[PDB]
Amino acid sequence: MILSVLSSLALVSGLMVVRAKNPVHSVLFFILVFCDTSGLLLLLGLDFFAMIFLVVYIGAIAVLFLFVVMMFHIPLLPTQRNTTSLRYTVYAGKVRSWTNLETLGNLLYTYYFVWFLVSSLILLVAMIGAIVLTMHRT
Amino acid sequence: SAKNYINLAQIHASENSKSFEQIEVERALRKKYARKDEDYDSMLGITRETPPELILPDNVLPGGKPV
Repeated sequence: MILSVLSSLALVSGLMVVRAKNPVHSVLFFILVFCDTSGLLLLLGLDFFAMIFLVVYIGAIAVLFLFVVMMFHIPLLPTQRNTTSLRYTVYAGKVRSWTNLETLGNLLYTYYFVWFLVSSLILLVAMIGAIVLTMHRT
Repeated sequence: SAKNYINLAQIHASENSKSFEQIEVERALRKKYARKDEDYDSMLGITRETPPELILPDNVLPGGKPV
């Protein structure tokens, strides 16, 4: 039941984002959408992404949007009588069990390392573009 | 007209008598400052003013346009 109420509140916040009356409240609900989304990811079992969503989305992107706004103004049926006791747990593999961070870093920088450098180039493009356009310096 | 051509002749006098070494500098400055760009100059924080050698005296203007 924790998933249902959280998803519903996220949906309501997302709906109110697009039909907001002023940009400030739009950004405020935009933050709550990511808060609920991070909570949902936390329920999913991915703690790392659930907190990157705070660090990036409502840590830097939301702050950026708020700064700009300030100025310039087949399913399985719910019957579960004989399924909560049919869980087979393979104990092998629980010993030396990695987290969501070690597993990701194992293959992000070593096997699929070209895409990582492509993302670096994307970041450099953003950094250069934000400067060429907006340097008045008068 | 008689009074105006008197001060008109001074620029021709100061132009026809220029030495070759002065002419090189004059042509380089004229080509360098042919066109301007407020965008890049403002971005760099600098303003490109016309050199004093490239300023005609106000008395030969169409009636006075110091700006």
